[PDB]
Amino acid sequence: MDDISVIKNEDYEGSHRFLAEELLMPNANKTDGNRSTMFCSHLAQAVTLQKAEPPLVYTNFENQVGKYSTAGYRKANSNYKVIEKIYKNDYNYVLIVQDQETGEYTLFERAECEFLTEHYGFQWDNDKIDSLKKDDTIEKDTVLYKNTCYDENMNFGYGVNLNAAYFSYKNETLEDAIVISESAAKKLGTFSVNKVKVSVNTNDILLNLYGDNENYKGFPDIGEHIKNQIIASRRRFDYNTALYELKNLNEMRDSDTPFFADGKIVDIEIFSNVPEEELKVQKYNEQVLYYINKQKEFSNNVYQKLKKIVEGKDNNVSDKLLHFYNNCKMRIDENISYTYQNSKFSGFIMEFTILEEEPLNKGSKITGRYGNKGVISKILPDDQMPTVAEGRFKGLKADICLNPLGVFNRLNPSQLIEQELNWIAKFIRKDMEEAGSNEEKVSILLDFLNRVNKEETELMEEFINSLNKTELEEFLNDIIENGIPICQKPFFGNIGLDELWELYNHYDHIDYFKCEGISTPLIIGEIYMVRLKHEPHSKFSARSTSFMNLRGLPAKSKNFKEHKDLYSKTPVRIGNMEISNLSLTNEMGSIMDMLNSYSNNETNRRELIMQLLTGNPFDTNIDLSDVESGTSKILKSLFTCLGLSIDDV
Amino acid sequence: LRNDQGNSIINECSIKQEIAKIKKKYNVTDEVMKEFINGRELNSIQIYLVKIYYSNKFKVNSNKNDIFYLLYGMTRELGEMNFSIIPEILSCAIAPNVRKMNNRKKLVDKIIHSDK
Amino acid sequence: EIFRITDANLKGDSLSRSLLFEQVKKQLTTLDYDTFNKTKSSILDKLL
Amino acid sequence: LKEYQNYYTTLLEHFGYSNEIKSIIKDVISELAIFSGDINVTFGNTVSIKSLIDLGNKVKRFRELLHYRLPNDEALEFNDIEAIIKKNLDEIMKILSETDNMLRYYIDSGAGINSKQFGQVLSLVGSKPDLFGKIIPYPINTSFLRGLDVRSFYINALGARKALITNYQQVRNSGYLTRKISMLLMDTKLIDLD
Amino acid sequence: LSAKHLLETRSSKIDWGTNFEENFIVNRNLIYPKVYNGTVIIKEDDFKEDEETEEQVFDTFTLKSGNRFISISSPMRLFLNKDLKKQLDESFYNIEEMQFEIPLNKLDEGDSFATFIMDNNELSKPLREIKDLIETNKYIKDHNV
Amino acid sequence: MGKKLSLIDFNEIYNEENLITRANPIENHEFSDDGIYSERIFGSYNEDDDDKDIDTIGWINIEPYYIINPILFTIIKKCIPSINKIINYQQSIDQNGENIDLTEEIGEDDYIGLVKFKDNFDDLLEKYTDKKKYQKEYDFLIENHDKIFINKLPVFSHKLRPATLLTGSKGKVLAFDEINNYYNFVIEYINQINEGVVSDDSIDLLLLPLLYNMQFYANNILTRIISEYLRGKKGFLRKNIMGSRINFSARNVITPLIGHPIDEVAMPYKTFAELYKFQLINLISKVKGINYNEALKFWEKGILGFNQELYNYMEELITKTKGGCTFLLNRNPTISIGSILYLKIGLIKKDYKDLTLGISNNLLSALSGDYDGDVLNIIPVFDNKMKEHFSLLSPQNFLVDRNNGRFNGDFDLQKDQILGIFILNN
Amino acid sequence: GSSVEPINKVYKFNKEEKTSDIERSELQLIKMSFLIEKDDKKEEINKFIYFPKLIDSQYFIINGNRYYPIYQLLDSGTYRTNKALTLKTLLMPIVLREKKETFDDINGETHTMLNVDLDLFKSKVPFLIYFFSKFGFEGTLEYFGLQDLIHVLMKEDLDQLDEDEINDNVIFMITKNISLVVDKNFFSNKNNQIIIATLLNCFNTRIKIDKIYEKDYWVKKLGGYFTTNNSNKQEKGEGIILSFERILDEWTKKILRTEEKNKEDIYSVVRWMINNYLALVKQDNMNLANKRIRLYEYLLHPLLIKFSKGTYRVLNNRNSNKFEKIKTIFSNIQEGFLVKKIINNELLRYDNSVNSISLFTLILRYTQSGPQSPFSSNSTNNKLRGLHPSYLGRLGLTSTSAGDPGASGSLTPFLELPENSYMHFTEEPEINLN
Repeated sequence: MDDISVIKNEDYEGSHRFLAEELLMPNANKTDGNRSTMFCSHLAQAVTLQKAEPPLVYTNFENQVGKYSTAGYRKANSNYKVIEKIYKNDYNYVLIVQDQETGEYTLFERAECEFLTEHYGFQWDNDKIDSLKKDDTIEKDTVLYKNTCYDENMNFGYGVNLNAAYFSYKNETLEDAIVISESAAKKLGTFSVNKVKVSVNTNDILLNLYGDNENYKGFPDIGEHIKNQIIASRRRFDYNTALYELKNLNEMRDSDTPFFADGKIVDIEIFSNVPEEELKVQKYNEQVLYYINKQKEFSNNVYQKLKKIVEGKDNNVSDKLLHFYNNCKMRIDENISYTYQNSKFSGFIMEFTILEEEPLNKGSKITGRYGNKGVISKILPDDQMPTVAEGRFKGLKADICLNPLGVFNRLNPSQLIEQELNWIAKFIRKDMEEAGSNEEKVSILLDFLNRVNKEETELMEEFINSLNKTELEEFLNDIIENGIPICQKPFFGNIGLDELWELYNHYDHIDYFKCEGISTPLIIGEIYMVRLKHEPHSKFSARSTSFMNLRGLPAKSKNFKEHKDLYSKTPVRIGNMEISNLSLTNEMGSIMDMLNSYSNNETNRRELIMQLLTGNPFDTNIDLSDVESGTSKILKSLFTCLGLSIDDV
Repeated sequence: LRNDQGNSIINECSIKQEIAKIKKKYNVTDEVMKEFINGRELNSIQIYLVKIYYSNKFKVNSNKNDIFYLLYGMTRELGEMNFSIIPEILSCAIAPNVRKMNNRKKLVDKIIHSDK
Repeated sequence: EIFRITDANLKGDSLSRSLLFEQVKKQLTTLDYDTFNKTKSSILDKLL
Repeated sequence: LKEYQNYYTTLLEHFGYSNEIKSIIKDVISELAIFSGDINVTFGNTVSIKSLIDLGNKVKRFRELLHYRLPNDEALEFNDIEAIIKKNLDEIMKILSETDNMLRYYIDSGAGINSKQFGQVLSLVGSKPDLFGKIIPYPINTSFLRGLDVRSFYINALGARKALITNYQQVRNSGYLTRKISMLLMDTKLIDLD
Repeated sequence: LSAKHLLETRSSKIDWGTNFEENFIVNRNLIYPKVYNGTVIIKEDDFKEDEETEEQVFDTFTLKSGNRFISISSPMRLFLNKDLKKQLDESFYNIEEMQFEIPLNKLDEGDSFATFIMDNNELSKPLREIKDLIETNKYIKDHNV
Repeated sequence: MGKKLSLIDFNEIYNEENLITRANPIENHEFSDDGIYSERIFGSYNEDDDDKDIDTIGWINIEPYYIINPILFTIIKKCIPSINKIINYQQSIDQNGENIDLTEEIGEDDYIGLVKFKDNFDDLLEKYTDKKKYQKEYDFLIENHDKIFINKLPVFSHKLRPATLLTGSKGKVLAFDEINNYYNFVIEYINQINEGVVSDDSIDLLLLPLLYNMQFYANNILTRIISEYLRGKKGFLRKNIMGSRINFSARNVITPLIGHPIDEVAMPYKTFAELYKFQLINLISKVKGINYNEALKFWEKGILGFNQELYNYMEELITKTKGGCTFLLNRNPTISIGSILYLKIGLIKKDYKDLTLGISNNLLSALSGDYDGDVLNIIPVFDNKMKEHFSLLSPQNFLVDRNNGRFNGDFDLQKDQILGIFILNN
Repeated sequence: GSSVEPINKVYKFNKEEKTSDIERSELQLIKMSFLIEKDDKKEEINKFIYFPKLIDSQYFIINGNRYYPIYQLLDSGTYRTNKALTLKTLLMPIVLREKKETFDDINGETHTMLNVDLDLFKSKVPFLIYFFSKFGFEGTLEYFGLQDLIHVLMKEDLDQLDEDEINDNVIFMITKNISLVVDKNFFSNKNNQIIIATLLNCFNTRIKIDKIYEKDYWVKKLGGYFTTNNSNKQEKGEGIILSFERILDEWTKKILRTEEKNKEDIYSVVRWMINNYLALVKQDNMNLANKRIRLYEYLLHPLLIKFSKGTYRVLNNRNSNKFEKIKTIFSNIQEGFLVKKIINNELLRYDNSVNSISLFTLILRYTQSGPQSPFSSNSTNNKLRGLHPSYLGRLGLTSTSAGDPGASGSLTPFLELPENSYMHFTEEPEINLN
């Protein structure tokens, strides 16, 4: 293949026009392709972090990426002027606003959650919109509300900065394993929001889980938090026999259908299909009668609030406002029946949205930018982790220890460069902090920035000379506290090898840190960490005895999808080679007995269950019986349908 | 889809344990059952009452022998207490048909005005 | 005579191994492999 | 350390493969590894980029190896290119192992630093194949640490994509072969006749 | 899986011949002659259709080194230069003598003449033949145990 | 001792009590009583009171005509050719009605009709049988001559071919498996053949073409059942006979664990509280002095949130039992020796949020896996007598290499543990 | 014509037992009009269809769920596959297939040439017979522009043939008496020789001098190629001609980059394609200069499929009133046709993302699979999953789906698609052909 000859490096000079999704990862011309191509998937699967921070070593390309991603923030397209705002609940409320240049009307709704997918979401950090009130003015560039990733000044951020070192800890870092201090685990966090659809029929009722008989609170309140991971449990009721069934509603019974969820309930909504006159008398269906009424009140409000706007001669309204107005005016009318899944349900059905914060736990995965994927193995108190107790800055403690065995074998030397850069930044920052007035302090900085990225020096000088004395002092104090940011581009413009050699040669007062109880020089730097989607609770499964298929064999049941159970009660099948590998041993009768008594013969299964339940728990001496299995009957029926039979002897 | 099996097995084993304990406590023999059953069949009211009293511990199954053992336990337990009418009613058989009666508001008033 | 590992099993003498391997239609409809005259015992016959 | 496997196999046959000696040997493995873990913590094993840089000043022969570009004033076949890389890579392992350094214990044990893979980090890469096995006639002239160029970048991308295609295809058809042999060769049995 | 992950592959030596070495110093996928005065004589039947690119490949030819001539037995396939083939259609096309004439003096100094492609020796090739022995019936049929 | 396959005769096992005669499976907005989905014969769908075994089979009566056995059809089509154009009627006609014989192009015996094919089958065979190419087939048909023509066609129960009568606002919707379409066609055809009652010479062009068409649908039924239920990988033969799903099982992840013998693992609190569920209730019942129904609701509350009363009974179970609780651990897929082991339980994690299985590092190399995030399968073993047969699969028995007889290299120092010894040893 | 209808309206209080859905969805109404005309009946049919609307400029909301549209990448057309030259079209993929043949001249010299057949309607037919049926022998000769170089002579003219012109004008056999006069200079070019080979392949031994100028003489031959019965040999053939004039539609006319003179109709397209067969077959396939991206045409597929299925039935009707069938064509139009067909067939991709970084993940994502997609996992076409030097500078060489490599990438954010080219990466094809 000689088609490569068309490619010429003369034109591709000083321009990153040939990189997609690699603009974020720096020093992209050092790592190989096999490890680099994993970074795209790693970025594709990255959950949101509560305490998001901007990266210390930035590629100067993430700001535009954040700006052009409109799925997390909502700004004002044109200058508005607040007309009205109305409430709907404790938190959620809407507002109607009007333009000043076209005369149209639009709506903005404040929320407290978002359902990105079936399990993961985020929480809106709505602050500016709340401060807006009482007919104010909204400008062009203002942002109403934003996600947790974006900071105050639109700077992007999708990870954290953690002190790291390359070390081996009791062979707990074999293969790809990571230990992490408790403080870093506290710093790292995640969100989780899920929606659950409970259903109620005419026959069914709701147990008095919360509260006494005076307040028949079937379900939690608007802002309360659920307990025991049970949101609501409904019990079937039969007309024939209820005297001995409804004696005590404060305790669970044998035949119940509870619903499991965890978190804090934020939003509810109830849809009903029964006449209100019949619902007014039922005492047990009390709390619903509250909320529904409140809901209707809200709707009535809008019908009396902006009815002069849309129904007037102007009628200059956007599509969203008109659709919302029609939808809200639908409810207050009479003789309306809803439908679900193209069917008319009888009893009412509500909605619940539940929000919860999940901390970092053992078994999760965290990766860096260069695709050095790892798995959390064992967390420790911060005391146990190595510390430096000899140098001037005694106290610094590493937060994560990575595997040192597979760094060169993995063919990706970028991590070493990043750690060395952050270590040199730490040393130069401490040297600047030790002494020096503001007159020359910046000079000590500029020299270091002169040998790393020549493009940054001009902007450094311009920004430094632009400010006044007090702001310059504040900025110097801030850079002393946090650390000097270092910028370098992914492909064209960065440090290689000769620059690192010269930088090391110029600074002659630098030595490795001497830890305590180690007797080996060590270096600790700061690296960028991003959490990943993969979790242990999303695939864990166990099964004792679930629903059986129509034929008789066990089969998958759809109950976990509707939040009716904790574990995904799905059995694991024995593969084609599993039986053979079991038959590696000369014993075959034991294999046959196990299979028949586990998932083939009904009588054998029942006999085993009984003999296991009653008898001696410490020592078991079961004795299986001999009864023709189901699979034999199925095969015989199918073959005799074909016209052939299996004959012994 | 069909129901599960674990709860059914547990309930059946609970019934077996309960009938075994009933046998053990009163050292009952099969001759007592022969002289007590009189060969009568099962009527609805006795089944309903047996389901009512033994509801908390377990539920009543369809096997007639276990039902009659539980009925003997019924009679013994509610005869050793202060109750007198119920053991006599459950002792022998019942009428083939249930009599019809009016509101009986007077006796209904008596029971309603009672603190029970 | 030596045979390919695929044709060695089909043209063998066992019955349990033939049905559980492949070519269900060919073994049951026609008689190219002569399925009707294979009576050799096997350790895997217990499944059938 | 390879002599250890000869010691264990001289213990099993000495005691006649008894069931008791299997349990004792199973105990030795557990105790040997547990005490091995304590040495790693107290001594510590680290990988640092400064380790390579510091070695450069003291050993002059290493500086020439780090900055080495293929001469382009002489005609070279694809057989001569492989000779140069092997010639330079062999000399690297002699200098590093013989002299003291951070990585001395990483190479002598030979557990973690593959000889071929480690050469790519320091010395030049060489040549890479394509999607159809044909050798791409544009050898890479710069090592991984020294940096890469756009034309070299495209060649590297071809190698990575081939790994994904091969790995995915092998996963789809993996157990097909082992099913055929396993089904047939199963009925054999051992008799005890002399 | 593991061995195939090793992308780097080895190369095999090629014996071009005595007259090949004395006249052409091959550099990678290129060929350059010592002296451009010497021409090349190629018959019509020498050209063959390529398996993949359908281009003309002249495996064997005899150079027209003036009065002298030595036959060339190239072990590998040869692809004619794209530049010289443009004038071959009319000028260098010699059907009168049933033998093409390619005057290298027309070709400029330091220019490409013939490009050859080479297939590396796959390390997984021996493993595949083991699988083919069992199924393909290529060798197993006509031999004893 | 040895399984053998052979032909069968339908007329011997035929049961007159149950048979199917109906066209429309649905009547009065419900499943019929004499249709394909009948409840009298095959039983009920969601009712366990009927107690009808799957082996129950139905019969369809065809008389007095006969059909070629579908299983033997492919053999006969090879013994003699042109069977597709020899059992079909293609009589032509002139203007008035006199037949026109176009047999010049066709062979000596073609287009004779099925009802005449059976009568003269013995003579028809000898004309077009090759004795030097189909010798084996010719002898086979001579031995089994009675089963060439069948009389009744069976049909198995609907438990394997379900059909739902779910209703909607737009109208009742019926969904079923594809095989039911052909089963409803043969019944319709035969029902449309026996209408004639009075003695009458039936016109050949009205009855003969239907017989050939029916045999076409009978043949396709056998192809459909064998190409959808058995042959396919998802078919019953390779999914529910040689492999199977199984209860009493769980799946987990891998997490390294140190400071324990090589054959001791620690499982999460949740999975061990449910795999060994039944034995737990037996232990609670005796100590607490309550029946099984009351003890079940106690176990329900002891699994939602971590507690202490349940844990005390949990710890004693793994200490006093014989041999210790054990399970079989494998890996998907298994291609290497030792990919499935027989380990032991020696520790229970106190944490409730922990959901990882803790194993040693040396045992990892045997599975040829790593901590990348693979999911294993765990299957406990219960019977005491069965344990001694499975002890051969323990990692103790894999210590010696089966290949040569030396010490196995897999169960040796690997990865960093090699480096740690070298530092001290030198 | 068709148009979008207004949907804004203020609801007025009513008592009619209205039905409302629990879940939210956004739709838009499109109204199409047709005029069915007959001898007396002149019905007007107005149909209404629901189509999802683009909200937030990124996604559709249907049944409370969110769906993200994705671009699709496909070749422009007139490309080359294994021993064939194919041109993509809306529903009918016209394809040219080549086969080698051997011919002998009067003196006995043997030549190996190529003959091209149009694999249309599940048959192998010479491409010259269509022109011979439509324009005739002389008509086709004039239309191609080679009528000055092709002549037919009889036996008596062959006896009086110009001896000194034998070498200049190669004379080839046609029948036992009829001979062909053609120039050697015209025979020099292989592309020109293609026409000669096809013309000699079309004719058979049996012929009549006056049958050559008659169109029906080979119209019935085409019919016999299509219908075996002798009675309908004429009529059926005529029908094929009609269909052959409707294979090409307007969109394929607009998309193609050829000049106007080679874009008048199907015959001109075939002529232009066959004139430059060698250069077209010499080009490669993996180059990006001749590929484009579609967004809506792969979404409007089910309506086209339904219309084609409806029109074929009425095209194959015999001895019946046409008006009833024409009415039945348009009788069934469900207001939820497009939505149901799109969702059920999984044309749209479900939105399953967890991060807020959407620019590189879903805004710029292209897949090679879908309707009319040569890519197929079971086909094992490793060539399509590779890379080409043209990818660099206009596509991402790194981002690939781990589940199936090569079936999903990501566009380069710096890409500048040329304006007014219908989503074409370039403005000129890979081969200049100039």
